[PDB]
Amino acid sequence: WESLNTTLNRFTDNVVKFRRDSRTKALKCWRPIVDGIVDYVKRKDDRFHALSVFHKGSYYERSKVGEPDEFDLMLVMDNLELYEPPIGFTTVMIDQGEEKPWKRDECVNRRGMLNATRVKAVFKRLADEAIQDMKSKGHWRNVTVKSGGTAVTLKISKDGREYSVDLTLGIKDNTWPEDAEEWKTRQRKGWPKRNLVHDIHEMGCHLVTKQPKGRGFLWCYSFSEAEKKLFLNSCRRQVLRILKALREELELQPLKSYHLKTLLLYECESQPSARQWSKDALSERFLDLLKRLEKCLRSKECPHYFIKDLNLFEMLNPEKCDELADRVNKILKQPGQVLIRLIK
Repeated sequence: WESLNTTLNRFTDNVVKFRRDSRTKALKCWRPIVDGIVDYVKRKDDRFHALSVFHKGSYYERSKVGEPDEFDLMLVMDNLELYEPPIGFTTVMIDQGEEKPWKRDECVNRRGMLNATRVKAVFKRLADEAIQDMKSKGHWRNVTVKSGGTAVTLKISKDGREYSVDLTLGIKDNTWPEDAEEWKTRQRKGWPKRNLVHDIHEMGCHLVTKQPKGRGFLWCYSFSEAEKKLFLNSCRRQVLRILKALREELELQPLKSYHLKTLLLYECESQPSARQWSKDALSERFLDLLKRLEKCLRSKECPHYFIKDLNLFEMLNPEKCDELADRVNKILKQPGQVLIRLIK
């Protein structure tokens, strides 16, 4: 007999460690490629002269065994920083002084409204041009842009591994969106600290070239910077990594990493104290998160953490959600045995 805490720590030390090592090995491959694409595009096109990589706290998702690992990266147009659409989305009017380069390929309209779809298509052509420049120079033989789709996706192969790197374009917006204003006023019990809530609200968000799942002028709210600040002794990050590895090991698609992060943030508001996230509390927080996940799957309701009226499960197949909920209950019933099966 060993405690569930001990088994969870063995899972961290073996399975989560392998996940981390796999992420690191991939990053060493694709980071110079993305840096090279950004460098070429900002040198070659005046619309992208201020493009930069935004370093996110969480950006790695493994797929089913046999499928490429996935990375989601945001590239920010720093010069465009800002000082009826569906929930989660907005239009973007850019500063008139920044308009003129975007008249090329009609990326901006007569009102200053920047078209996310056209911006993305232009960037995709330029990213392809950057890759072809390296191939002409004798490099990057196993790098391509994925044809079609609504996304700019790099396919990279190295030493047997396959990687799929999504590149989204972003604009910093110093205004906290109305869709998320309830996040500021939400009744809490000490977590996050009120001053941290205030600071995040004042910092704002990013607007990114993602389209709604349920028009080309729409941009998507991204709270990546706020999320990083909230996770910046404590087993909060450890139990999130355990859940992410479990999602992948047990192939719980269409559940996503971001769903698990969302549930952890809500659990941190419900359990605000440091003692509730001590080392000794690991197993009970793990179980609490699985119970929250099962409840969200059975109701097909997973509210976004900042925009509570956006349901992250709205487009999932409800029968598949029921099947996933049944699997989660099996983990809850025999978690030590599940973990032991995966540790081997």
